[PDB]
Amino acid sequence: EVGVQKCKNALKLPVLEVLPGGGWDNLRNVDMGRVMELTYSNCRTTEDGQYIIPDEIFTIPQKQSNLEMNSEILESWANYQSSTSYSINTELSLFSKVNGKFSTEFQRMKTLQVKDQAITTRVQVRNLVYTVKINPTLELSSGFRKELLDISDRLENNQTRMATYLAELLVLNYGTHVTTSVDAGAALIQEDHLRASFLQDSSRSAVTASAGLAFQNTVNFKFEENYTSQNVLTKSYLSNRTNSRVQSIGGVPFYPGITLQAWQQGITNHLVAIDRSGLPLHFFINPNMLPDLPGPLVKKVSKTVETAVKRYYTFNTYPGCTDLNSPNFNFQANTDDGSCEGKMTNFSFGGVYQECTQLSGNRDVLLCQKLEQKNPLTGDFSHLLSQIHEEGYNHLECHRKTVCEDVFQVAKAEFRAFWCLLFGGLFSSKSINPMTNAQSCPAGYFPLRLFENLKVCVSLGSRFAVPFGGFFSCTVGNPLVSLKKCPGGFSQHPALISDGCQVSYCVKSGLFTGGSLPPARLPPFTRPPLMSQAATNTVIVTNSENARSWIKDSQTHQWRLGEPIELRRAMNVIH
Amino acid sequence: EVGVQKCKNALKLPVLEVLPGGGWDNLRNVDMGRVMELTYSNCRTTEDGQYIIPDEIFTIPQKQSNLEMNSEILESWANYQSSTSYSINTELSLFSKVNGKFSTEFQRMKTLQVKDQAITTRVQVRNLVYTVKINPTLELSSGFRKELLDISDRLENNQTRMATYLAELLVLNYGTHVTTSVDAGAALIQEDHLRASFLQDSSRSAVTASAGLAFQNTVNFKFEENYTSQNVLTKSYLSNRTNSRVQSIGGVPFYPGITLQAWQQGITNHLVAIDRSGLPLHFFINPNMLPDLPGPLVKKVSKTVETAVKRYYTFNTYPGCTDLNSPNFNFQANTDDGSCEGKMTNFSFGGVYQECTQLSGNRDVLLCQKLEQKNPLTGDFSHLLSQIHEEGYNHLECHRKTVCEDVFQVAKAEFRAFWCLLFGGLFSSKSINPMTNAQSCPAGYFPLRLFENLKVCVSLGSRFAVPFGGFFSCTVGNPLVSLKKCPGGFSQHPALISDGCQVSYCVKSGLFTGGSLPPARLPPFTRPPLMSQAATNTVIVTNSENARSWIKDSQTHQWRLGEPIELRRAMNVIH
Amino acid sequence: EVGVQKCKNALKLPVLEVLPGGGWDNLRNVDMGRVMELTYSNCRTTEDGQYIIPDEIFTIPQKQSNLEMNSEILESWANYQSSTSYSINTELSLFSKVNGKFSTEFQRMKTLQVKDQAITTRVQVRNLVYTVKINPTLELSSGFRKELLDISDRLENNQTRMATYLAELLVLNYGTHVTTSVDAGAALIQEDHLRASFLQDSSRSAVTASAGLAFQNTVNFKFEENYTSQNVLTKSYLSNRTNSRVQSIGGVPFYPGITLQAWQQGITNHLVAIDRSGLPLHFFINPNMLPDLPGPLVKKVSKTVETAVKRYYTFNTYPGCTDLNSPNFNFQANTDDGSCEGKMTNFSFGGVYQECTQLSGNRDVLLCQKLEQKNPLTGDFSHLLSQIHEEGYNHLECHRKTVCEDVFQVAKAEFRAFWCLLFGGLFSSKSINPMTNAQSCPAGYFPLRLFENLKVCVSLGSRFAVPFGGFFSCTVGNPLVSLKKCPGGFSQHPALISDGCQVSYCVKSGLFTGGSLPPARLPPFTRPPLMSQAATNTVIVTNSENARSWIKDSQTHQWRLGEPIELRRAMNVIH
Ligand SMILES: *[C@@H]1O[C@H](CO)[C@@H](O[C@@H]2O[C@H](CO)[C@@H](O)[C@H](O)[C@H]2NC(C)=O)[C@H](O)[C@H]1NC(C)=O
Ligand SMILES: *[C@@H]1O[C@H](CO)[C@@H](O[C@@H]2O[C@H](CO)[C@@H](O)[C@H](O)[C@H]2NC(C)=O)[C@H](O)[C@H]1NC(C)=O
Ligand SMILES: *[C@@H]1O[C@H](CO)[C@@H](O[C@@H]2O[C@H](CO)[C@@H](O)[C@H](O)[C@H]2NC(C)=O)[C@H](O)[C@H]1NC(C)=O
Ligand SMILES: *[C@@H]1O[C@H](CO)[C@@H](O)[C@H](O)[C@H]1NC(C)=O
Ligand SMILES: *[C@@H]1O[C@H](CO)[C@@H](O)[C@H](O)[C@H]1NC(C)=O
Ligand SMILES: *[C@@H]1O[C@H](CO)[C@@H](O)[C@H](O)[C@H]1NC(C)=O
Repeated sequence: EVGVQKCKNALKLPVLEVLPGGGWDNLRNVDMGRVMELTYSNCRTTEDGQYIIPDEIFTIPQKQSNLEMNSEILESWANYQSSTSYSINTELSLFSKVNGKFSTEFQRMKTLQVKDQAITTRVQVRNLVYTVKINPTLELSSGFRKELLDISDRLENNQTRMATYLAELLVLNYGTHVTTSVDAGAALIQEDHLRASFLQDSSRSAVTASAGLAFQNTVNFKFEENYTSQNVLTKSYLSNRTNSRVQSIGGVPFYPGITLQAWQQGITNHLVAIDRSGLPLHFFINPNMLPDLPGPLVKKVSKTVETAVKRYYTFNTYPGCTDLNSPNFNFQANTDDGSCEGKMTNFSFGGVYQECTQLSGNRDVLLCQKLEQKNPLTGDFSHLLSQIHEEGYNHLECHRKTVCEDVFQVAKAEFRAFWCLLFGGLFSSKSINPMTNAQSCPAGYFPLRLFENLKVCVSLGSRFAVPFGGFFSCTVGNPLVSLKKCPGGFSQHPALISDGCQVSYCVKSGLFTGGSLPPARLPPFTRPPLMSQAATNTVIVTNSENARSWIKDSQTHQWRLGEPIELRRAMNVIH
Repeated sequence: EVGVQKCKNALKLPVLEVLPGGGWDNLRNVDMGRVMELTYSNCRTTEDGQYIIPDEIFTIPQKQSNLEMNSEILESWANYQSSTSYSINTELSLFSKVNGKFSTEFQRMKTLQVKDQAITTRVQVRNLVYTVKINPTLELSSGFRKELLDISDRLENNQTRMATYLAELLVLNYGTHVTTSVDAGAALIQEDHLRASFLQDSSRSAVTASAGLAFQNTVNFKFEENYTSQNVLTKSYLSNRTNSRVQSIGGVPFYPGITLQAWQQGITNHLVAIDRSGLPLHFFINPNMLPDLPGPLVKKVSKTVETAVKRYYTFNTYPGCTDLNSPNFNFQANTDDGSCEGKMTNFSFGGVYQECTQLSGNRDVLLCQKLEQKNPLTGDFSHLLSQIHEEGYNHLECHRKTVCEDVFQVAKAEFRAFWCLLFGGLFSSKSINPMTNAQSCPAGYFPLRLFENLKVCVSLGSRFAVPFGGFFSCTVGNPLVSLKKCPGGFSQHPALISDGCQVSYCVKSGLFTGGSLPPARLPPFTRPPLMSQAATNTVIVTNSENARSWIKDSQTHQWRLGEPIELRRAMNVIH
Repeated sequence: EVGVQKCKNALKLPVLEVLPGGGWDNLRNVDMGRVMELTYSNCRTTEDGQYIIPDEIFTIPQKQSNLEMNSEILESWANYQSSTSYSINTELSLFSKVNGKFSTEFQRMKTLQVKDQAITTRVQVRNLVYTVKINPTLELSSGFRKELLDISDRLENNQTRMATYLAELLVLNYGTHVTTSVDAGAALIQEDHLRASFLQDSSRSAVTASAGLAFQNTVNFKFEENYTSQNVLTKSYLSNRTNSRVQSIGGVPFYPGITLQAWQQGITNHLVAIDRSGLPLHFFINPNMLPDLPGPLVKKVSKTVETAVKRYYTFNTYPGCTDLNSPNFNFQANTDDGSCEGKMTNFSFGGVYQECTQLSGNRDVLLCQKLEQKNPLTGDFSHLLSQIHEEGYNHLECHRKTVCEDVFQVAKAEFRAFWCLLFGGLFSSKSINPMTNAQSCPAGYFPLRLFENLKVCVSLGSRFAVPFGGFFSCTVGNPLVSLKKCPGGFSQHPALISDGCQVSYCVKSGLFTGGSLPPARLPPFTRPPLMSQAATNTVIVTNSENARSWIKDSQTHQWRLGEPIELRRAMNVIH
């Protein structure tokens, strides 16, 4: 009797199930949580009277049905076209070559093209019924507004490591984009994979017309073979096809033999999104959407969320060779590198060493064990990055009467990795060693620990040997090519992202390259901080350019614009 | 019981779903938000008693059904005819060659004509049921009126950078035009693509009559082949066709085998817009639509919105070669240039350099790093534009008792780009480098940063080398052709629109040209300003020519016409 | 009238049976108990109005139907793809090669590939109807919250052995993961096993197209043979197939002859989970989910549960040879080792001996019997690990009047195992001796007890002799290869996990290898402790870095933030 069911009891007609305002992960092409609030307290319908819609949603009747007679030809996976989220992937961004490269649809097409040198053809029927958009005047959802205020509280109390962590949880829960418009409808798609040698034989206009005719035979005729696309060209066509599937998106489920008439009757009340557009997530963090906060404080929240989205694109970028016919083809690479024609020069190094340094003298945990490692061939330790490894421990003291008390300290320790035998190559915790596919070293190799969770397999051992190309990081390059990329003929691979620092290495294995595609490193990219910083309660927020000031009322009820008498009355206890 | 549902419960008949008064993007041909207010508080219907309409909408019964026997022939994509928004694209404007050039329908026709040298034919059935118009006496919507008052407030407080930003958000949300009349109906269209060599063979009257006959075979007969357009001419016709599709726009969804009788029965209650006319968005910003504002103040708001629409057309204009048979054909060019017959002269330059200058001496951010770059071949830095790069930072001081306070400053910095090796060529953030299609430099090339987010790949490296043609901007041309265009044989490409300043460059690659079509740079074209200006509260608005004056009542309730006693009583505290 | 049935009586429509928020065992791929709370006190439905859902669950309408024409080919069991829990097995973890390796589906595929050198093909129809996710703002279930507070109470009272035991009961009841999203739908799968020699014969595209055609003959046609996939290729295909099954997952039960039309009608109200994603179990133990506990205390609970999950993966990891064509293939090994090419060197040892040491002088139990064993060939006892064997006993004293009293002591005893004849080899309690498959020694062999429940069969006896490779443990390696792995040509086998210490041994039998697959060692891996430690009641919890403190109110009602007056008032009785 309140909200959705009040409309449904009064009107007796369904609710439109394709709605914008939700979050969107633009790498995986999945829907990620509700950013905007959608309330039903006006009983609004679409103007044809078919669907209940939210009060702040307007629809545009398209009623458009497209029917193709020819299949398209998609030449390569690098220029990927989604067919269900095409508008939001190809937006103007500095990340356009990574969008949609971790979706289930893309992983299947990249596998099938590389595995048996195939090109993909697509023919489809497409029904666009409504375009569904948000109004510009629109409020945030309560769950999304609450998680933005928590990032604001951690930035006031100078808890930057905690605020960066909560921003990466926001990207995990709400994605990178917010959909502002969705195309509601249904589609029926056939996707074939043909040998690339069959293409280059005048050719293309006769192939694609037969693929579109075979598609209409598959839908209209039953599984008993009564087709009409059987001629001389099809006997070669059926033998060069390496894979074939039919998918329905919306409507009734497809089976071979449903007519195109009957599939188009079941589209009603089964609409899904077949296209969508949107804006980045930090666009909707501005003083208009968050009115009960100071001005420059929400631009600091929006800058934190924007940095978290940009890390999510950078940690999932794989530069490398992309040209399939060339040697040193990198199958895990989603971005080209220019290293297709690469001359390889072998060069070795002695070993890799570490040292450990404790800022706090600890008699409890003894962090120096299993953190420092010396060279096997030099004997002692003889820079990549510079970071601090903290750990919390517990004291527990009593006094007999028995009551007790426990204090929690933070044991700090600091390590330094360095480079300047037999390989290998390496494996971290979260990765495996593709020399063994086993998170272990081969026979005759002992692991060298170079980080907190990374092992390097180093020693008859020449049967497993792979070359080497250097290390680099997000701040330090390598001189082997102060530049980030590998030398030519080498492929780069991530190894133990630590505190938001991507450190990589270069090899010439060929077995680190092949295998399954990497499944999309998700935030958070840092362990939760140990809360090593005290809450510094800010009371006055101001900026010098506007001479505007914000003072919140005790005890932390609401922010409020200031008055120059109330400023210096509060600046006396502040300064 | 209030508004729409009060009419529907009383009358028991649907609402007309094709309504004017909404916003319209004339580049992409999409509907963009509601500009006019449409209320239903009279229960008005169309005069045939079929549809509920708004109170300020009048309809004209057309009841017109057009049935073509011959296909048209559309000769080229430059003279594009939309078939669903033809009247509003071809209006009298200074932008007529860019209208509709980013719509989904145009992108498909330009691709299919260029890819296999095709000409497009179109045959259609078209039902115009109503012409639906707005009355001249009409009010603005509440959401659109609210966003115009926010532009008025930023212009009163001398916040010009914020008012320009809010005007570009108005174009993003509400488009460039407002539809004043829409043609409600349904259409059934077949679009073929034939080889251009098949056209020039007496010919045209026999081709188009067979295409119109094949269209009526496709609709009337089932997918089982029982057609009557099978003769000697069709066997050549079926072999020169490169693509074919059938689309329905409104009505029931099309399938091959629905009769033309049956398709025309399902048009009722499924009407869509098949044509529309309209006026520019700034036409509706005038003292009659906004009565509760001063006179010259709304002409300042209308001039701001008009400038924002004109930037949206200018940033999406691509001059270049258009003649398909000529060399140096620019596939990304939507506007002709006159550089079809172009003689190429090679000429090099040494390098490109920058200097940085801080207006504020900052001991916190140190903007000089990663902003200045020197020449690799000269050693030191030895003009395109002149703009200021600002950045906000945060101080945080405490006093132990612990309360705190944080001030936000604006760190200003100013850079200068300059021109007067091996290429290349370049890539910005939001663009990629089409030498690699990868947002990266080729092998042997290191990036030269020339802007805040732009890289220029400059060094065996002659295998990737492309020529060079110069730089120019919206204020500074180049002498290589003080003129804006490229020299002959070169194509221009945008690179890092910065603060509303289009700066471009010229190349002779051939790989920067090809690829997918650019997807329509959308507003805002500037980052949000850092609010570096104080609110100057204007109280009296007047003009010298009329001697009329407007004084708003404290505290900022409403504007009001003035009296000469109340002027000098308020001019005493003003001057 | 309260909860679930209140919704069902009002709405008269079923409840969605595929819900996230439950626990998940990622080794066995089974559902393990309810972690999150799901309440129905809003009568929420899916937006198509088909299913009642919980109030903190949102669904995404997918309505997606995939229909494959070609079977896949899965090359080996090491790269296992689950087809029903594929997303949660292949997550980014340091355990990725053990996930799903104890599920019923994997045990069948690994058996059928090894037994008759087979490769597996899979073809499937797959209907994804909804994606069902949890909101980020979500509370824990009452049963799961109660078992986390019990781990908190044992850590306050310094009862670490009891808290480690209750953490392993949490993994047994609630699994290792929590599902955050489930794909609701139905699938119809055919899985064949073909001879691997039939694969390598152009070949793969004709095999998989016939397997997909035979699948559609099996579903559509009745058991009376009327198939259409009968040609020259199938007569070889039917003879190289070693096993074949059809499974339905969701929907109506499959029988040969149900049409694909009829199977897709019965999917409604019979949805199951066909994919799922999730996060580790210790991710949901944080101060936001448990608000009524101190800060650093729940990070100690989360570290205890994380250690228990990591033991569950480590005790079920079997390194060894994996290459099927090589000798010394280890059938029980689920993780590769690099010991495929291994040269075997025979070397013997004299014997194994033990000594016992009692820390408490006991005149009641006499633990020295059946705990110490000497060498048969040396005569006396002449280190693996160092652990204490405790035992509780009972006194019972009376005084005639007759009332009584019984005290429970803890008899401590400590044993030491050592190494430095004829085999063998050994058997523990929970294992058997695969030389006899009988938990007994062969003829001519007497058992040598090396642990509390382990026997070693050591002596005409050369007919049962197997070689030897050494012992090692989780802290002590062996020098025969201070390294953990076996020497080459040897396989490792677990033997009597004792107090969380995996101690293993190496053999070259070939009969310890073969047999059935090991059925997934489940927690707890330790007997319950004898409660040998007094409750040390902590009252004040604090940490030095934040200077925050928590004081619970007498008598142990609730925790509460502290005040500096109440600290030293409570630190007086504490110190
Ligand atoms: C893959 O396609 C090629 C064509 O590019 C096929 O080769 C032709 O097959 C037809 C079939 O009878 C022959 O008549 C031609 O002589 C073949 N050669 C050429 C150059 O056209 C090839 O057969 C296809 N692959 C398979 C496995 O059939
Ligand atoms: C494309 O169109 C041309 C005509 O412009 C076709 O060429 C003719 O095809 C017919 C078909 O039998 C022949 O009888 C003529 O002799 C051809 N030449 C001329 C000059 O008319 C051409 O065949 C078409 N393309 C394809 C692939 O069929
Ligand atoms: C297993 O597969 C092999 C093919 O790899 C079969 O061998 C062929 O069988 C056909 C059947 O008539 C013969 O015509 C061929 O001459 C055989 N050899 C080759 C090299 O193709 C084998 O028969 C299959 N196993 C069984 C038991 O039938
Ligand atoms: C804020 O945190 C930073 C973190 O390093 C620290 O350096 C700084 O001193 C802190 N400032 C205050 C006022 O607490
Ligand atoms: C806590 O338990 C450990 C277990 O060995 C013991 O060593 C320690 O003395 C105990 N501390 C207190 C305060 O009871
Ligand atoms: C308990 O029973 C045992 C049984 O043999 C006996 O030896 C012992 O004396 C009894 N103790 C008491 C206190 O009754």
